[PDB]
Amino acid sequence: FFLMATYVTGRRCENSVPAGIIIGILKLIAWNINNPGDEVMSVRNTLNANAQGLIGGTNNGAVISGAQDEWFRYRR
Amino acid sequence: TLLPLQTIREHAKCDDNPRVTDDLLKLYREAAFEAAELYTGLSFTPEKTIVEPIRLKGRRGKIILSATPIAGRPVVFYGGGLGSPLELIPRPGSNVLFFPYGSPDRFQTWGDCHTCDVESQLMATYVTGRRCENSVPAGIIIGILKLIAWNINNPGDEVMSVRNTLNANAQGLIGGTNNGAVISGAQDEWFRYRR
Amino acid sequence: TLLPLQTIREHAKCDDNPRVTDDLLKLYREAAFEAAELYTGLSFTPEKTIVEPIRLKGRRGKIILSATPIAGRPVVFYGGGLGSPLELIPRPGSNVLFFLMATYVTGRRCENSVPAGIIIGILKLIAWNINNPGDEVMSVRNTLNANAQGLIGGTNNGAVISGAQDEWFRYRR
Amino acid sequence: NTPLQAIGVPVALYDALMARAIDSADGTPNSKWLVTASRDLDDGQAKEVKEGI
Amino acid sequence: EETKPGGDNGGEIIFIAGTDVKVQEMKNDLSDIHSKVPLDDQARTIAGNFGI
Amino acid sequence: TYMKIADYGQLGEYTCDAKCDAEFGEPGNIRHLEGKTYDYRGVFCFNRKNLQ
Repeated sequence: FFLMATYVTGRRCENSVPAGIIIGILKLIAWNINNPGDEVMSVRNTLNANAQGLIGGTNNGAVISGAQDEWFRYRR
Repeated sequence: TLLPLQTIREHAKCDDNPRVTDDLLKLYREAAFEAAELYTGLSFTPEKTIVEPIRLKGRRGKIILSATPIAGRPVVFYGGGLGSPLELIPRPGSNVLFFPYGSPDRFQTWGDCHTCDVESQLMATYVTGRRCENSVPAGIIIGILKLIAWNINNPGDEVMSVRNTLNANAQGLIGGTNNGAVISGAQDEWFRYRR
Repeated sequence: TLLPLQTIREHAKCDDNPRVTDDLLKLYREAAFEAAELYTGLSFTPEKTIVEPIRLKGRRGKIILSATPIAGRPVVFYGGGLGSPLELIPRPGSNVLFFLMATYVTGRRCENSVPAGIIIGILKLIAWNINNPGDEVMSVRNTLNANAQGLIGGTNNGAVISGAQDEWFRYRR
Repeated sequence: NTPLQAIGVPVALYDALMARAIDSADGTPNSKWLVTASRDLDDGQAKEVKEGI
Repeated sequence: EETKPGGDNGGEIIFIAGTDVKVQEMKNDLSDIHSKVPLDDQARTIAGNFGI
Repeated sequence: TYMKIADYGQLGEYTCDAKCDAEFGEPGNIRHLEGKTYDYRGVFCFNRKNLQ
């Protein structure tokens, strides 16, 4: 709260890479290599009958691992 | 020097069977220490002097220092009509300090068509890293051990999602709050320090 | 002298396994005494001075000390419209006093302490952390679960699912 | 025989209620917006959220 | 209890850390004990019967 | 507190009579500074009979 402004940005310099890549990208690439999107899963299980619509809203191929959550915690 | 790999491998049930090589355990440990420091507010280097324009909230002295300097080291102020600098002893643990309304001088520059005589903003310089000798309690330590113990066997293959507040979201998803160092004990560990 | 290692290894039944050495067990022992002096308060530190300025706006001058001095050592105030320094004997247990700079000491420990009630919560907190790390969030009776919706949560956190938090409330108010 | 004979109780009631007025005037919080966060908020932005509001 | 008019901490809030206590405030109307409606009716009867 | 205006700037420049503009000049300072005031006091006692 004081137009145009240019500014060199980025704490890159000494290859910052604090957390978010180191944890989230590894977790997500592991999820993408050993869990392709073909079948819905459940908590530590392959399928729960449940006799109704599946709960596979996100656990199919989305970001269920703590990857995006470490991304959260660093955005925070 | 803070935490050797032997303490990690002994608490985390991985001394006999490694389950992880060494360099990733370094890679996990760096992540373990740079997660709790910014969750509670801390660092890992002493005397982190920070120069920063301080924006006095209101006028009754609602200044907020973004790095919570030392518990008795005088923080210095300059600029923002402050013709002569002045020091200030801050609060330990909190950063809410008070600007004395009594001004020592006001060096204004009425009349100029090269800077529109607006102001040089109020600025402050102080030292962070009030943690020389590095005497962090075991509280953050045990939780960090719990963080690595969670991460050693969680490559991102299993879902491991735990429920949050009762009502199931209208979307019909599996839920939220599937987070390392959160769905484990870590949060409950280094919380006796967060105010 | 407060809690010897022989009591821990014989309580938690962990004495023939070299996975829990003395250095890691000491780290646990100091982590169960720093959380015991913080949920009910026990002042685990040697006598320690603190320099701290205080304020005025409080009408009658309600002054809270950010470190709750030991029980009765006179804290001296100076500066901030106060012409002459004066002492003040605070009430033990809390730091809410009544009427600027000040200095005091916060280090009450000379004679060994920790009556039996606190140790019991400490042994339970140690017995928890030695064989319950941050992985494998469990369920009832330490079992697992396949709850289709989510999981049960907040069970692998220490001192709350086991002992101390409620074995120490008896010394609160 | 003075009116003060039969006004003792009501003046006691009057002073008692006005005493309740004084105590309840100064002592009750006059603040609104009791905002409460969650347990995963990285204290260091929880102030940032506080500064925003 | 020590919040009555003229108490130690009188008029200040009550903080209970843990062991949530549960208060319920009684009504105790006590404002119709004489049955105002079926009282004035009978008063009108014993007054009207005297020719009043 | 009070004002302490330092030195008037140099405004005009005696420019040439062709340009459709002036030229900027140096500013002046005002130095809004303050000053406090002290107090003077003392006491002296007496008896009552020894003064009558």
